[PDB]
Amino acid sequence: LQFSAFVFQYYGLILDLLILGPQRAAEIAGPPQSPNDFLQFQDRDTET
Amino acid sequence: RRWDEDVVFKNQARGTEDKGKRKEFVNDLLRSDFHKRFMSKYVR
Amino acid sequence: GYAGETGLTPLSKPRGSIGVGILNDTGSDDEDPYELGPKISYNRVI
Amino acid sequence: YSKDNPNLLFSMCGFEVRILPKCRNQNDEFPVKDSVWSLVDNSTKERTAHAFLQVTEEDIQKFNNRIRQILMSSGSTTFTKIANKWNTALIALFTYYREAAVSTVNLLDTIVKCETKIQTRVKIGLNSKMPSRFPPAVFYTPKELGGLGMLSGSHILIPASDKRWCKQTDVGITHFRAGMSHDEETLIPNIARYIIPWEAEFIDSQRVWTEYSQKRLEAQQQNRRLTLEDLEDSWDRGLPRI
Amino acid sequence: NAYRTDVIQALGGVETILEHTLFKATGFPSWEGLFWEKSSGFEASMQF
Amino acid sequence: PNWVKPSDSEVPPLLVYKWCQGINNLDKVWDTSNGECNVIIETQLSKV
Amino acid sequence: RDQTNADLVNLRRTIYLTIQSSADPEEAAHKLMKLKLPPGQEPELVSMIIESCAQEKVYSKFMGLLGEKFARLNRMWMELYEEAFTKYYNTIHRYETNKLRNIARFFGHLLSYDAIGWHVLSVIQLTEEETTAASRIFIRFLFEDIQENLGTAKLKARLGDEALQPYLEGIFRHDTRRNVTFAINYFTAIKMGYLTDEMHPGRHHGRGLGP
Amino acid sequence: DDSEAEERAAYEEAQVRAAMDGLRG
RNA sequence: AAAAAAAAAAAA
Repeated sequence: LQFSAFVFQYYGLILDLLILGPQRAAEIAGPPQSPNDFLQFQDRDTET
Repeated sequence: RRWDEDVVFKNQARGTEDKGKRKEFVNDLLRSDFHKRFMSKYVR
Repeated sequence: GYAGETGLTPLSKPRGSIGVGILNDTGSDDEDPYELGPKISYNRVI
Repeated sequence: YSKDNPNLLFSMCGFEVRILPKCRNQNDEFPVKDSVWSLVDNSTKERTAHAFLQVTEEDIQKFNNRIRQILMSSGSTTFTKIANKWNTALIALFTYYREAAVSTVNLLDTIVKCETKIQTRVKIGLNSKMPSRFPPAVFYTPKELGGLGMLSGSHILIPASDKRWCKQTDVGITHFRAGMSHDEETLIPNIARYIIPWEAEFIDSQRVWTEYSQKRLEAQQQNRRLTLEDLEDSWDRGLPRI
Repeated sequence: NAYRTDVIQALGGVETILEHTLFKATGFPSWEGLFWEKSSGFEASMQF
Repeated sequence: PNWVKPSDSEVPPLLVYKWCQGINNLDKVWDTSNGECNVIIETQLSKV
Repeated sequence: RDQTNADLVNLRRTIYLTIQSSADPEEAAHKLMKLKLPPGQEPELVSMIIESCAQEKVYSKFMGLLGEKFARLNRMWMELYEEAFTKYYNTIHRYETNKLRNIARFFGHLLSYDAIGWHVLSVIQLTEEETTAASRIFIRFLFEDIQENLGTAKLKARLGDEALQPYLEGIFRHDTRRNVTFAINYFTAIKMGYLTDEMHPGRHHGRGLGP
Repeated sequence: DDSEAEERAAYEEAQVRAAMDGLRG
């Protein structure tokens, strides 16, 4: 289907929440106000 | 803080290593392990 | 006095060579090897 | 990676990567090629590592299967069509895998064998396999001069025997020859030489887009609109391009 | 495109390549100004 | 979020490059004197 | 006489096509050493290899390795590349910015791994008159490349040696405090004020115009 | 057109943010 | 330390 990429990326995002856990997923993704860049955190505290 | 405490599902892989207690020949080619491995390998 | 529905435009678009055949021209799979895609038309402002 | 295993191995999107830091290195001399990646620590801006890149075996087999599919295709008996399909496959392979591709021996062997198979298909279309019957000018001459226009990822000699031409002028026949008394032979160019490596374009993209950000800020400071004129040395530059 | 220029230069030149071909049998005075037709009138006639 | 790929901001070689740069920019990633280890796991979601 | 210069054009074309048909930057050097040569034309080969590095859109480690393997060989090649660096520094202004960046990156690769000696840098003259804008750009790019390959601690360690002080007097100036302030300001403007440690204009009491 | 200028500008920051991945952080 | 017929062009 034409929208299968969107549906599977959302479903795999849910599975990413399952793999990471919601707290570590929130720390990796960053806050909604200031989202993190790819493979970066705010500080060396939250990373470790 | 224990790191694997916020994970939703736990111990979901228990009962997976039990494959291979005894090798079962099945006289149905479409249902044997050889054909399932073949179709999982070649059709993605 | 009826204006009607306006249309939408498509989202942009030793000479020669020995041909590939009139039946192997299929969908004209060959346009140019040395760079990818159609000719990108450019502005001069921004 | 541990106390006593200093290499980090992974595979991603076609590239097989071995990360080695510049701390646990027994090799005092660095054989850094274009495939090897200097990984820069930002807090010191210091090259602390080296990612060795190769092409995975599954992708070498993918390219081989692509050439086999080209050779089994419907229009695979016309020489120009088979040459165009080979050119598309070779351009895709090299422009995707660049410096990782030039450092993989199995991939270069596969490219040589597949190019030989494409030329062998062309020869079988003529009911001959005589090597003197098909000089490199038959395959690698551009399509403008009537040639096939094939691109090469191999290394092919052009002999001095195929370097002569005669002309009939009003005073008679004169035989001209390029390369007067030169025992070396020119080789067919490698396509990998005509593609800029990936790390080079990453560094240049960073430099070009920071210069563009500076230029945009100063141009909106004096309230003038950005044009083609002040972006000329950064025209075919950057990822994405300017 | 530099590949095209350097593969013309690698094979000796335009004159050596044309010496490999039936260029002098066409009777055309110079190479410049000579264009190829992709298909033929008969060949495009027998298309569908 | 930022971990969901293919993203529109990069080609897959740039994804590999940013993976290498993000591995190299982690806090004391190459320090292994105190018994620390780095694990990288690459796998696929079967029958997803 | 040969005004058309068949030998020179043919040699440059064979060298260029030998380089252009190689994938490994070890294969190119191997096939370039196999070229049969009349007894001396190595300045032409060095000029052509540096011009081929200049022709590239972005500098690649192919050209750096290719020059470097023509410098870990016998000494006359190393002297030829040192003379070439001198010639290209005295001929900076006939070159564009990206081309100059490619030249600077090639020579930074040659200087970082001790392929050529750290005594040719005496050709650098940090004055108002002898250094144009393109020369400043070349110096900035070359020292940035040296910083990238070696590092700040390495640049502090090697250049603070006692032996190379006569060979670094053209850069580490200690005679006129105007030149010292020019060097300090220029190095600070290019994010390398850290190695302006031995430049001490406070204790030049000879030119103590201000109390 | 003001709207067209706005959404072409939106393309412009889209391309800059695509180029500034990691550098912005 | 150096590898060059057939399919397939149809029974007064």
